Order: sequence, then structure tokens, then C-alpha cells
Amino acid sequence: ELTVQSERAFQKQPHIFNNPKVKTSKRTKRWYKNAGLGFKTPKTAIEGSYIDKKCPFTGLVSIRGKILTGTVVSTKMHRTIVIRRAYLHYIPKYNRYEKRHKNVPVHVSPAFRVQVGDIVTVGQCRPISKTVRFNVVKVSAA
Amino acid sequence: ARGPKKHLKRLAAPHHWLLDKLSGCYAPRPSAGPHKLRESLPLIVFLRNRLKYALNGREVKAILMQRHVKVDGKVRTDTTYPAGFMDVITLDATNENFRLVYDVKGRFAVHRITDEEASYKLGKVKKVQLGKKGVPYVVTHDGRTIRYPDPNIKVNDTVKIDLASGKITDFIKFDAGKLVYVTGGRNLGRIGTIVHKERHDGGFDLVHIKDSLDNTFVTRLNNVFVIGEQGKPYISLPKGKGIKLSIAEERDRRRAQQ
Amino acid sequence: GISRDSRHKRSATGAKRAQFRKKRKFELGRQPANTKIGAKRIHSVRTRGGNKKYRALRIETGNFSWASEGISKKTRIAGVVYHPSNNELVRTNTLTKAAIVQIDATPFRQWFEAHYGQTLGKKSKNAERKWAARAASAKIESSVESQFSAGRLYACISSRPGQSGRCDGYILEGEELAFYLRRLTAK
Amino acid sequence: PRAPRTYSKTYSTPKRPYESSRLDAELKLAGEFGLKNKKEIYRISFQLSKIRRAARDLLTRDEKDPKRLFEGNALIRRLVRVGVLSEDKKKLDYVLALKVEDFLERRLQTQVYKLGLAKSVHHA
RNA sequence: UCUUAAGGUAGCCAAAUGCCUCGUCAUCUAAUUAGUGACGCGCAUGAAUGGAUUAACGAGAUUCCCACUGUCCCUAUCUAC
RNA sequence: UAUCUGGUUGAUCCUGCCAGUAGUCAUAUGCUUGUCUCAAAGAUUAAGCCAUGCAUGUCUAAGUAUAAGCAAUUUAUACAGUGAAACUGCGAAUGGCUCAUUAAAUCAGUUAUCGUUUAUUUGAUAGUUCCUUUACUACAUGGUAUAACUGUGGUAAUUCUAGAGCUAAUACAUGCUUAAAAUCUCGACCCUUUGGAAGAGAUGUAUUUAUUAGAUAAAAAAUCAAUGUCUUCGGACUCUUUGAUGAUUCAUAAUAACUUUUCGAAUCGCAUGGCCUUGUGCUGGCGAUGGUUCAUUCAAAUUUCUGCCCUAUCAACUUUCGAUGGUAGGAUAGUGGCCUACCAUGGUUUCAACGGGUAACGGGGAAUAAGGGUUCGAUUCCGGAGAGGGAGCCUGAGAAACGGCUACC
RNA sequence: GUCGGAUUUCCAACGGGGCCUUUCCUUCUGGCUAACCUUGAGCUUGGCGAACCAGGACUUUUACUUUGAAAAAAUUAGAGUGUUCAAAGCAGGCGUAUUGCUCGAAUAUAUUAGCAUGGAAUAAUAGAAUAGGAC
RNA sequence: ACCCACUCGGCACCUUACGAGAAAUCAAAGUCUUUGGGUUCUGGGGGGAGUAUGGUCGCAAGGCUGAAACUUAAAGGAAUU
RNA sequence: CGCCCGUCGCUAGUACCGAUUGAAUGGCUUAGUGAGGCCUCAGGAUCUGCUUAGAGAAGGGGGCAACUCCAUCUCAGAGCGGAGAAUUUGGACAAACUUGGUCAUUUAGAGGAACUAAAAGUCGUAACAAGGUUUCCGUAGGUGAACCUGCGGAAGGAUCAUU
RNA sequence: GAUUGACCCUU
Repeated sequence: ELTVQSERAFQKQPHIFNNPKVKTSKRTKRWYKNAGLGFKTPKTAIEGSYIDKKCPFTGLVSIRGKILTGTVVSTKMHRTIVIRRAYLHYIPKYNRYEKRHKNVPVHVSPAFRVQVGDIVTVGQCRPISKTVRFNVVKVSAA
Repeated sequence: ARGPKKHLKRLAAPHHWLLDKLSGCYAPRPSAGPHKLRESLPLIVFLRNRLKYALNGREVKAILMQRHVKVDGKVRTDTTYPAGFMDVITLDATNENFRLVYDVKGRFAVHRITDEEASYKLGKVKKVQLGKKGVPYVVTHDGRTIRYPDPNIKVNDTVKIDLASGKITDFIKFDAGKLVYVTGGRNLGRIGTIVHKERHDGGFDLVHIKDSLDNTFVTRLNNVFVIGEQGKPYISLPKGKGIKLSIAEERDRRRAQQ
Repeated sequence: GISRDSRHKRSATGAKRAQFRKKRKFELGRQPANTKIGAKRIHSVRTRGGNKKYRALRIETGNFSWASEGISKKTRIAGVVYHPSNNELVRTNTLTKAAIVQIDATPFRQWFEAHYGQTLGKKSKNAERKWAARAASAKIESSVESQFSAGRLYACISSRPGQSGRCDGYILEGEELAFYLRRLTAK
Repeated sequence: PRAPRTYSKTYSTPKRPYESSRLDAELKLAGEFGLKNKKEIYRISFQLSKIRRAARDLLTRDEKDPKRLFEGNALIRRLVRVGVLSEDKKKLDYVLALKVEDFLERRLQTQVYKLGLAKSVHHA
């Protein structure tokens, strides 16, 4: 995302009005927020130029409910990625487990740069698309 | 489906009504009111089973519409009016006042009090907001809204209200070293003298609660309910003082005072 | 007859879900407003729990806000010029949210003359003093002056005519202007 | 509609239908205690197995367990209420080894013959 | 055993080869000496006098179906010579 | 009740099954059948078809009664009715029944609505307004007519029904009485630069379009384009709070401030206490609900996380434009490809996707063990679905309702 | 010592709270003023924090394993209970008998899952190596 | 190059049982009711039947995968007299 | 003097194949039709109200006779809000149907081919002994039938053995 | 190493 106005519509945060009258430093305003639950807002989200109405910090979504983590398996989707959640399912009769997994798709804000294999944690929000319901809050792998 | 239910089957009512699963296919469904469906005791069951003053439903309705009963100082001529917890049921006939509180084991017990005590009631606030006309108000556990509360009353504190007017007679804050009454879970009916609480950023705060006998448990914040300061309580408690003495002790004291 | 559930859609894996329920009252949809210009006509629809919804059809006048000047007035619309959703909407001159329309700007010109006293395009001493005091801040930029001389202001509608029956909007100023005007002149 | 009324069986048939020794024992027991059917023996053996299972499951728990102490106290209390266990011996051997003979000889029909009110078991 | 050396094997069939014959059964039709599939003591099928099968091809013979229509019901009109 | 027995051989040890044995709130059937209690009972095949009879209608002291319905009281000619009916209300969306469909679908436990609606219920009362504006009108008060009451419409008919003499609305629009502080403004003047007396419109939310009070933790330096509290020009700026949660554009109000204007009581019952410049006037209580509306709840809808039987004689599946996410919009009560325009082959998959089957509704849950448990769960409780099958919708808080309507076999 | 709840020299043992053994219970700023440098002739005015709160930070990640809503309703045995005993439901019981009073209907959670909590054995890609490692 | 101690890795052999097994026999077929080192494949009475059918490979012969209906009280394993 | 195998013959049953563009049921459909309800520009009733000029009529009024006949009810022409029941402009939901593309699904079928059974059928004698050619495996060919033969293999052999 | 093929009834 090199250009923030590459789309037909004008990408702008709702209700964030910048007065043209003054001509000083920081002539444009950006709205962020504290996502809560101890997750620190990255300086990239603080000072970026993207809009991403679905961002946890600079967007209108509120993070509440489940907090999950996993390694990303696919990043080829715009502003959203899929993480792999590996877990062991217990089976009483045989008294042992089996490797199971669930691919959950989550929304990645432009504040974070992630790549395949990175472990990220996500927090539940309102339904963002047909399948996405979680937003990334931290990248924990290099 | 297609609309809110009006019937209530037996074996679907809350167990703490101490109903009999036979002798009837239905149970008296509490109506919408001040308390929840599950944590309420309808006047029908209160007058037919707790008090036996009315033998059946026709007599229950006869009493209520004959206007011998006032709940929270108001008659509430409804056969299954939801009478929950901390509320006072006054009967001018026999001049007898009850406070609906859980017993030691979590069943709404008969708790006779005098007129002085039945004047008021305690209630934990549910939230503090700024309603219409910019008026600050608190919504309590009873469904009551109190207008123009003092700025220092916050969430989980309780208010003692005279039940006659809108005046805020008294309140108890929430802090370490405060007596509570646990309403919900295994410990429905125990007295607290709390020590501290765990925050657990995210939801479902809990408090650690040690009774008089140094027996300590955990109970959720939404399940806790303070009813006074350390030592003297703001209301009177029923027989046994709600301490959950184990069943061996139960048989011990029964065989003692048989 | 339009429905609004997900049970009619293929599963996230691509599986064809089976028919579970009949279409449900609580997940219905309704026909698009496709509200237009001229001869204001509002139709009321009764929804879940009353909650009257004003479906706009052929609206005429709307309430537009100049946020910088902190003003708002009723004004008739001259037609749409660009739509992020669809150019067919622009051709049909239909009204939706976030649509760019033209306005005749006459009430805004009158407000400017009454509140500042600066001429556009081509007396008591006290009122003159008040105007001179409010003055020296009438030089925002050149495109606003050019548009006001042209007598047609570009503004985007922020309301939902098919939801409320009102085509309320706000005039473009700043980066949205510098974006939409270059989009229109880019051919 | 109405809540169901729970009903439970009170007896159990032997796993082997024809055991000569078991048939001799049951016939002798019923003849000496005046029973009309082997269903009475089956019922008493059923309750005996029930209480023996209860005792074994009680001994399962660790010593000085509150549930073990309470439940054993209740079981021994009912056993001494029916009057079979010693009033001065808490040794529990009788508890682990109650007998069908004990249960029938405690039963009412033989009580009359024991105290001497009918002088015959069948007359009782 | 006899004529005359051997007795028709594998296959195929009322077959372009079966008289009896419009064979018998099934199917196709409202109705079928037609068609196809079976059955074979087959007048008189049959193995380079080649047997059986076979994709593709065929101005080859045959049956049915869809489309189409003056073949027909049942004819009428027009043009050129 | 941690148990075995008979059958291959002339006989013998064995894997190995057959049979026996004992249970089944599993069913059927045969013979028999005297007492005490609760008793399942057209589930299995046909969620096949149904004659009939019934199963949702209902009012108080408190909406309308002037019915050729009824018996009528009296030291009041100062207002006691009951009431077969029919209009406005409310319910009929609860019950009850059946498993047909449905195998990440229902469902179970746990989450979330900071992503939404919610009739009744409870606590709570709504003074800011004549939007042609010191009068274009009734506030000891309104305007409109189908419902009742009397002949007629079709044959074998039905919960079919029309134009007349009438009637109040709680059936439907417009309207009003509060001279209780105050901001934004239009404007006679001294001829600016501490300025000031005169007359009138907005101040509730339904659209959320602009800033905010909506902060939050320490010491020195002054000339501004646009002056506040201040008053001994050398007397200071400290008071700029109207908020809990982890998180917000969350929770009031002001300089802008719209509309076809649901509304801001043109409502019914019950014993008259007090004021008089003496009226069929003035002041004062106990009871019922539409309606700005704000909070668990009866609720509903979406909604996390994990978990479902058989099958690979199902290995690749998802498509011109939904199968993929993003941007904007519409529709919803609300989020969301639920759908529309452009942008990729994005998403799932041997950790079994997709497909097929189920004589599969799911769960709570019978029958055994301190652990082998294998089946079954149509069925008394909870969540679903359906009312012959599909589809569509009105009213309604709530329905895709089928004992409600609109269309075939 | 009370005609078997009576525990001092109790020297026969312990997860966990503290000390030495190279072996500490997270910054830096504060409010009660943080396990205390501070004798008022006999429950204290300032050195250091986490055993509540403030903000950046880490149980890099688990699996695992005791403690509380977790299978909303009857069961599992019951202090007790005569429906003819019993299956069963939760009844029931006692007066100086004209009065009247009252115990009680709780205890196991039916796999896996999500929560908070103590623990470190049992299995590590992760650190810092051609130093874009730590104060 | 042979001869002798003798390690190591192979093909195998030689007498009770430590043990195993139904036995024949086996230094593995042992360390398995005193039952768990890791892992793959296969079997669940005899037949029907390695058949039918559907795939798949093959020029074909056939290979791999692979049933049910139905029938059946034995069929089998060690040679004890 | 045991046992035993296969063809052939008799009887019944079972499943399999099978021409029949076989047929009957429910899912999605390239394409083409399409009922009903729902959203949308427009034609038609009626009672309501303000006004200065045109008729028939229940006391013609300032000199009671040429001039205003009194909102008192009646009649066409000037301006507007409550029914958008005959279509449809554009639509959407979407009931009801074809030649063709599947479900181990169900089901008819002339005929074909195999398997299964019981006390006494015919022909041979293939196996069990060195079963009289050791048996058996794979493969190929042949033959009334078991089976025979070639090639390679095994011992489960009739050899655990050569100096 | 020839020709010896066959033999209907029960634990």
C-alpha cells in the first residue's frame, strides 16, 4: 500500500476533520485509540498515513472476547491473513491425543508487517467479513 | 420461537423454589419485573409454600386482589409478581414483614423483621450513567433508578434506601475489609468479610471471601453483594447466620437439639 | 422476498450448505430506494417494532454543511457528478450516501455576505466594525472562490436517503476536494 | 407432560439358572423362613449386594475422608437401627459380611416365631 | 457300431444363408409379414471355399426418434416460357 | 455378579466359531391372568389419507350501552344497575403434537453485542412551544362516519352480505393557557480603540453533518492578527472537572440547526375537604394506558472457542457476477459478499476438504465398572425444525403463523 | 488435670514464607506514606515498591498437572421420613392437649473446550557466531 | 603362508531348559495376565470368492483394489494309539 | 472292504449379467417460459373550507311604486390534503415444466451364466501310502471329467547324511 | 519303479 488514495473513494477516517485555516506542523489529524488489554499501540499505527477502517487502533472496531495466537500460513490476501492454530485433541478411549488444527482468518492492519511463518496474536472483534472475526494485535516472530 | 414464552414447565423452574415435581405439570412463571426470572420468588409460591397462608392458586389470587399484601411497600396485585432478593413483603394483616434472603444453603427463606427494618432495603448498584436531561443516575440490582446520586458512589457499591422516597439514606462502598453476602454459585447464602479481589483485566473479576471460621473461597464480582461494614450488618440474617456448616455438623446439631 | 442470511451461501471451505430453515422474517431485505431529484416524495415503511423508516424517492432539497465555516443550510441539488460505487448511478443521477452532488450555493452565498461582507466572483458603523473584525480570514484557497463564482458547489451526501428520507451532506474542502477534482478532470 | 415417577427393580435372578447347590440353599432358606417365592430371596440378596457395594465404595476412599466417615456412619447407623450390628463393636466385619440368613432372621415373619406369638413359621 | 476318412470344434444365426415361416418369447406401435434383442436338431451356419468381433469411413441396404415440411387431409394462388 | 458350559476326534491339547447362559424404563407374539400404587401406550412401516364432535377467545368501579333484554328502589325531583350483543384494546406467535429435513448444519459447555432490536414489566411524569410570529380560532372545549337499531339480494349453499333516518372515541388530523436567570443577533448616538439604556426568533428527541467541556502526575524567558477574571497601571491569575470499565467517534449540552410536522394526556371511574368582591365559579386527594423516553429481565437475532456416525468402490473442491478479501453503496434492527461497480486465482484440503450414505433431529439421559464399557436415546426436561411440499406476504412488540391469508400436484 | 476433643523436653518426615551457600519476590515517578537508619522519666516527622492502582514489560510457546460458575432439570448414599412394609415421592414431629412451636428438601459433576491460580519434572525450533549481542 | 591366544561384522551349526509354545519346536518363535522400547503391514469360523460390480494399470493374458445375497457346524493346527 | 475329486443327470433356492434411447421417484443446471405477493412515474368516487361579479324560491327592506331582495336552501365554470381496487415504466422474491449432465439409491425384463443342498444316479479314479507318474505354487497350452504336459520354484518330501 | 480300477447304511 504505497498510496492511500489508490481507490475510487476518498479514504478518510470518519468524523476526523482537519481545519485548513491553520498552516503549522502536523497540518493533518490522525485518530488512534488504546486497543486495551495491555496491547501497546505501535508507533506505526500512531503516525501512519493509512486509513484501514478495520484497524484495532486507527479503526472503528473494538477488540473484545477471545484472544488467540498462531503462526500465519497465508498472507496473499489484502489486509487479512490466515493463521494456523495447532492443538491436540484428547481421545479418552485410547487415552492419547491427535494433532488437529484450525485455519482461522484474521484481519491484519497496515500497522503490522507480517510474513509467512510469523507468530501473531489476535483479538476477537465484530464480524469483519464472511469469515474474518479477529484482528491482529502483535507480531512475535522474525 | 416466534415470541416470548408464557408457560413454565415443572423441572424447568429454578431448583431453589423447593417445588414438588409431582402434583402439577406446570410451575408459576415469574413475569417481567424488578428481578430476573431465575433468581426470583413469585408471590404465588411464596404465599402457597413458604407461608401456607393460601392453599392453592385461587386463594393466592384472592389474597393479592383482596389487597392484603404489599411488596416493597406497594401492593403489586400480581399472582406471579417476581419477588426476588433483598425485597420486603409487608402484610398489614398479621402485621408481619418478611425480607426475601437466601438461607444458609441458598433457598429463599422466611425472614420476619419489624417495621423499622422493613422500612428500608439494600441494593447493589448495577451502573452509573448520565441519563436524560443530563441527570446522573444509578441503576441498581432491583431495577430501581436513583436520581442525582453523590459522585462518590461507584459500581459494586450498595445503597440503603428508605423505600418511601427518593432520598439516598445511606450507602456502603466497595473495598478490602467489607462484609458481603454472596449471591450465586455454590456459595449462595454465605457472609463474607472480604479480604481482597483479583482484577484479571478482560472480564470476570473475582473476590476472595473468608467466613468467620477461616473458611476461604473465591466468588465472582458479579456474584458478590455487600450488605454492610465489618462487624455489624445493615440487615438482620435468618437462623444459622448462613455459614455453610458441613453435613456432619448438620447431623451433629440436629441430634444435639432434636 | 429478499433474504439476508448466510445459510443460503456456500461454506467458507466451498461446501454447499443444505436447506435448513425457510426464509425468516427477522432476516429479510427490501428493495433499493433509488431516490432521485425533484418532486420530493417520501414513503414510510413499518419495520420491526414500529421504527418508521423513511424511504426517499425523488427527493428535492437537502441540508448541507460547510464544516470549516461551521454553517448548515437547506439547498436544492443540481445532480451527481462522481460515485465511488458505480458510474451507472452517476448516469442515472440517483442519490445514495457518499455520492458527490452539485448545489446552487445561493444560501451559502447569502450567509457569506451577511456574516463576513466580502464579495464573491465579480451601512451601520458598528456592523461595519463587526464585519472588519471577522474579516482577514476570507482567503482559504482559490478553488472555493472559483466554485462560488461558478455558483455550483461540490458536496458529498453523508446521509442515507433510503433509510431516513433526508439527503443531508457536507461540502468538500481540503484533501477530499484536491482528490475528487483531479479525479473529475482526469480523463 | 407431568414429571416421570421413577421406579426401580428390587431383585436379581442368578446368572446360572440351574445350580444344584444354590437351589438346595435357596429352597432350604425359604422353607425354614416361610417364603412363597424365590423372588423374596432375590430381593434380599439384591439389597445385600447393594449395601456390600456401598461399603466397598466407602472403603475405596482414603482413611479420614469426610465423605467416607459420614457415609459409613450413616450405613452403620441404619444397620444398627435395623439391629444387626453390635451395639459396642465398631469393627465393621459384620458390615462387610452381612448375610441373607441375617436379613431373613431379622425380617418380620420370622420375628413372630422367634418371640413366640404363633409357634409356627407358616402359621405366623 | 456302419457308410466313406472324419464326424461341425470355437464361434454365429429365421443373418444378405431357415422351406416349414408372418418360427417362439421379449421389446418397439393404438395396431407391425417390418426393426432390434433372445432362443436354436441350423430344409441347407461355421472357421484364409476364412469364423467371430470391430473404432473410423460409406452418393451401399434397413428400422426407429427429434426437427422440418403441400408427401398427404385438400387443395388454392402467383411468376417466366 | 473380575465366573463360564456343550459341539470337530478312537481318544488328546489348541487358535476358532456355533450353541448354550444372564440383562434390556427394546419390541412383538403364544398360553395363562386373583389383589395394592404410579402407570408407557399409532415412535418404528405411511411427516399416508381423513367423516364427524371439540381444542382461543376474553372486560372491570375504572374506553363506547339511548338494545320494542331484564326486576326497579323514593324525610334527594342535587348524577347506585344487571346485562343475550357489537365497535376500540389485548391475546390468539403461549399451549399441545411430530421427527420429515438437517452430519460444523442443529446441539452442548463457554463467549460477545464497544454489532442489534425488545409489546406488556419494573424504577422512573414531558413547562423552553403561536416556525405568516403583541391575534387567522372553542379551553366553566373540539372536527369527520362506517359500527348498533326496521323490509329486500342467490339456489340445494358458506364465518358472503348495499346504496338509507342517527350516534362520543382510547377509529383519524390541527390546536392551546408557565409575566422563573440567561447566548447568538438586527440597531436612534457621541465620530473608534474600560463603551453603554432601547423592541423580537432557538434552547426534547426521532438526520446523528462541524469543535468541545469530554484533559488527568515537576522549576525559570517575552515583543502577537484577534483583550478575560481583574480595579491602591508597579494589588495575582492559581478556580478552567459534568464520568465507572481494559478498550472507544461511549454517556449531556452549546455557535449550525432540517422535514411530508408518531408525540409533549381536545383520555375514564371513587368519598366533594377549603376560597370567596356569592359562580351551576376558584383550590385539594385515591385508582387505569397508548405516548421523548433511559436500565438486569420475560425475550429474540447474530455471534466466538472446542467437540458429531459410516464411507477414498468420494482426492482434489470452491466459477461467466460471490468461491476469495478490499474499497464505496443499498438492505437490515443491527455487523457481515446478504447483494451491486473495480481490483486476485484468492479460500479449504491426507491433521481427510469436497462428495455419497444414515432404517441421523441434537443434548440432558436406561441398562456396566473404583478402569474393558457397547449399544440406544422418536418419546415426560432444554434447544431445533415443521403443520402435505415449495414459495410470498398482511397485521402485529413478536409470525414467513398455515385451527392467518395469496398461488399446483 | 474432663468418672475416649485434654498435645510440653514435642529431637521418627514435609510441597510453600524468609537467610548463607557465585543461587533477588519486574522500570522510574505517589498518594495510606513500601516487612521499618529514627526509647515519647515505663502501636513514631524522608534511605529501598509490587504481598491493591497509574503507564510503556515479560510467564518469547506450549503440552502437563491440585484449587471456584463448568453436564440448566430427576439420579450417586442420605441428618430423617410408615405410600398396607416396599417400589415411591419429601414428607414430617412434639404441647400443663384452651395455647402453639418447628428441623428440613445440601453434599458427585457425566470426556474434550474456554476461564483464574501454584508448580516445575517430563519434550524445544528462540536467543549471541561470517555479533545489525546486554547494562 | 600356515599354527595358537583371541576382539569386531557375517552364513550357519551343536545337549536339558533360564524362558516360550497347543505342540512340532524356537537363543528366538525368549525378556508377553509380573501384560507398554519405536514403528509399518495384515487377520477375525468354513465356503460362496479372489467371485460380482465400480474404478484403475495392461496389447492381451491378466495385475491391484474388492463385496454382498446365500449356504454352513465344523473347516483347520501337533501326529498320541 | 477306508477316504475322496470333478464333469454329466434330476429338484429347489439365491444373487449376478441382460436388448428394452427400460421405467418411477428427490438434489444442482447450461438455456427458455413463468402464477401469486412486495418496491416503484401516471388515468377515476366522496364528504370537508375560504371568496368580489351568472338562476328557482317559506315577511321587498332608507320617498312602503323605475334602484341592494336578505350565507336561507338550491346549480355549471376559478385554487388544494384521506382510496393510488382496470395497467404496469423499471424491478426483485419466486412457486410450476424439456432434449441433455448423478446419487453402492428403488424397480420390470425375454434370455444367459454361476453358486449353494439332502440316504442310497452315471463315467472315470485326481488327492490322502512313494495313493501306485511325490505333492504343491506361478504361468502357458491342451483335454468328457477329474486332470495332463512344458518352464521356473517350494518341501508343507519319500533325503536334515558321504570321505 | 508294468498291468492291483472300484466297493450305496448310524456314536
